[PDB]
Amino acid sequence: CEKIFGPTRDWECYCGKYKRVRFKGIICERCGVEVTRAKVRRERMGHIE
Amino acid sequence: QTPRQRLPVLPCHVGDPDLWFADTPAGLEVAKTLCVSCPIRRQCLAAALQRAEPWGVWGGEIFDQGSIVSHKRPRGRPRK
Amino acid sequence: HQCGLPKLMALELFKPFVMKRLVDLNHAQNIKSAKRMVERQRPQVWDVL
Amino acid sequence: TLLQDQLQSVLDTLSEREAGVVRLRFGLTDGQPRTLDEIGQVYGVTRERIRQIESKTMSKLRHPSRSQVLRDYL
Amino acid sequence: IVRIGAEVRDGDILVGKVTPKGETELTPEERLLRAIFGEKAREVRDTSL
DNA sequence: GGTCAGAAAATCGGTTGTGGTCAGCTGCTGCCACCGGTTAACCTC
DNA sequence: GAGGTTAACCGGTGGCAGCAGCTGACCACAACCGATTTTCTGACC
Ligand code: SF4
Ligand SMILES: [Zn+2]
Repeated sequence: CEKIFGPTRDWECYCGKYKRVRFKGIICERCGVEVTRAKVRRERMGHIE
Repeated sequence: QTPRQRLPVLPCHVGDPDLWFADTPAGLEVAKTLCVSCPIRRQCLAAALQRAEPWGVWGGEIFDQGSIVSHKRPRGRPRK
Repeated sequence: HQCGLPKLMALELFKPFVMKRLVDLNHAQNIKSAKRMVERQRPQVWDVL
Repeated sequence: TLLQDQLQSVLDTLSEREAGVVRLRFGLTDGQPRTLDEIGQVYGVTRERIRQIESKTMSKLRHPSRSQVLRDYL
Repeated sequence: IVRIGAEVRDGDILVGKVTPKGETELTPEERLLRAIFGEKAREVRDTSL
């Protein structure tokens, strides 16, 4: 889930609107993800309830 | 010590580039004569012809907004 | 204190150093040109090396 | 990275009005380009004057005297 | 592919093959350089033997 | 044998204008994915 | 001996991409004119 474990491309939100480095740390209400690097898939934790 | 290509031989980029856009017909005459020693005046002149330059010295030749000039008239009344 | 070294190995070993030096001697004006010159093994690389 | 630095140097070799015109035209300062009349509005002249300045500046950049350092960056 | 009898050296092309890489997004700086130089978009990627 | 004055450049800058072209927007056009009802196939009350 | 059952097949929905027609933003260019400003020439006599 990209909404939990970050995006899959560098500063690429999921719908595709925000694709610029001027956007940074901005969660996108349409797709759900926060714009950042794809390196955060190395160290973003999730939990099961 | 360089052993590079003919870029210092290339008299386009020897000095100041703004000289090549001189706002004085005399002031660009040195620029136009400087490409008399240019190895590549044919292809450069051809490229400037086909790309429809708006300005400047090109192939050892100035260009108007559309095409080739003999040489620009200066400010004032043209003579007889 | 000395040891030998074959040139086809040492050229591969010292490749970024020789890239920097033969850019600084203007034998190749950019890094990609330096890399292609090293790959084609033009004779100036030994006197640089 | 060296391309970005060389681009900054050559962009700063020309004067500030056309420099900021190119920067706003291509988003080299923010990541977002502007319309021609938007740049004309934020500078102070009409968009056609802006277009003339832009075209002649693009030709000046296209000239080999400034394209020497960017001839083979592709 | 090369002709029969053509003497080769290190790293030369033996088979010329180029792959359809699709189209990716463009950096504005690459856009400016492509506008300056006037070249093909080069929508395919080379993988040559 | 000086002397304003006019004509005519160019040069930066508006202007108009207009024409087109394309980004996109969006209601039809039509096809495409679940959902389940039914219809001829298996085991012997 | 069809009763009851059964995998698959056979109507019947909502989703989505297309998609062609319709805006308006926005540029191309094109002239085109408009102050500016030199500056040369042109009669006065
Ligand atoms: S304008 Fe003339 S001198 Fe300058 S680079 Fe082109 S051909 Fe050479
Ligand atoms: Zn999104």
